[PDB]
Amino acid sequence: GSFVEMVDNLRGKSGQGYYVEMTVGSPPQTLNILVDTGSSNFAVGAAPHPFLHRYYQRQLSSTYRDLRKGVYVPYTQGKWEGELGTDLVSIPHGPNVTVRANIAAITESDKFFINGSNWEGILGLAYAEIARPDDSLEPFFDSLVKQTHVPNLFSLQLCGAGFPLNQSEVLASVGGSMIIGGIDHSLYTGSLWYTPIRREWYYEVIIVRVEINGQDLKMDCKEYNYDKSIVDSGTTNLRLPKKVFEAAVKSIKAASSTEKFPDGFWLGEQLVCWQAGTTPWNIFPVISLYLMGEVTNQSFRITILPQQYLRPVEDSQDDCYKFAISQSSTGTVMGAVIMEGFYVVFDRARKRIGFAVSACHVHDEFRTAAVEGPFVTLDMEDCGYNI
Ligand SMILES: CNc1nc(N2C[C@H]3C(=O)N(C)C(=N)N[C@@]3(c3ccc(C#N)s3)C2)nc(C)c1F
Repeated sequence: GSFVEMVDNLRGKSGQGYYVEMTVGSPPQTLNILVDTGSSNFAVGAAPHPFLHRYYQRQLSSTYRDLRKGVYVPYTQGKWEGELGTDLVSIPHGPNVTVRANIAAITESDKFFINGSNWEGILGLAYAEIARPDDSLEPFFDSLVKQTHVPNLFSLQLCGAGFPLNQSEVLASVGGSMIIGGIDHSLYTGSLWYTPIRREWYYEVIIVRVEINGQDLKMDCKEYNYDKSIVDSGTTNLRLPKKVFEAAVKSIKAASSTEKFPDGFWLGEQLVCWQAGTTPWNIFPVISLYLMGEVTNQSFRITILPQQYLRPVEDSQDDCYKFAISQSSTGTVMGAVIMEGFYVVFDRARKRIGFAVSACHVHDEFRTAAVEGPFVTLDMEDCGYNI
């Protein structure tokens, strides 16, 4: 329905992450926390770091409980290490509940904290299977549902501004909404379409067709989900498996061939700039991903514009962007590129993910993002990868 207390509770941007205010401990210690649907731990800075102006002080919380266990989390781009404990946690612009949750108190880290991101921890919203050290460490959302009457669902509206936000503007701007326990109808237009959650670890889905300006990429659909396809608010880009990225970039270059861009642009390294207001959106194609539907032999599609996959960056008065589609060796990742176009419903109770056109997506007067269906699609289970 309507969850006015939670609408507009996020801040941030796709390159640095979207975060929500949380409190930990007694008396409450306020921290800004990255919303990550690609991990399952609640972890906060708990020791001084050059990029943190605040951190969780366990000795100041009367409700802190030490679990006497360490946790080491190396990942591809960085790492964090900490000490496990539990404490009382609340979300000020959230459900009006306080829960006892696991917290990893980060004591050491490498390339985890981002200079100027304004966040001090991470809220992993995925399932216990991928929690560290193991699946016995109950994730935050599981605790919240177990201890309260909050429904087992959350929804995210990540709002890209469509232009660069400076240090002061990004602190003052609304970055979106995280609706805990419900769906807010003001955040989307048109209908919500649902895709099954294939398996409960990451938010895994199955892509059954890909089009660039309506032209079928025509790959075996297993390639689109090799080795998985996930929905991840903690990734900036739309990331595609190597072979799919090579085919997609060839098609996007062919569609936009009236302008030549350097190799560095297509590699997501180099910015491209145009005179203020003259970005040639129309030369870039729309991209459609068809997802397995809830009904047998039915699919639906989500369509994004270049206003989603060209990420605004500061250079001058030019309008500059980086290409936000990149290669992956770990499957498709529908990152903040995809998510900024849509309101996304993580319906854990019904094992499904819903998509609807976001009320805050960036577009122009000629094209809009879309969520449409149904389409007849056969042998969709064959699109999922095994082993
Ligand atoms: C691999 N298993 C685990 N992986 C992770 N992460 C993988 C990181 C990543 O690479 N992406 C993309 C992501 N979605 N989440 C992470 C972020 C770190 C900083 C971010 C920012 N800004 S996002 C955390 N955490 C735990 C606790 C695991 F167990």
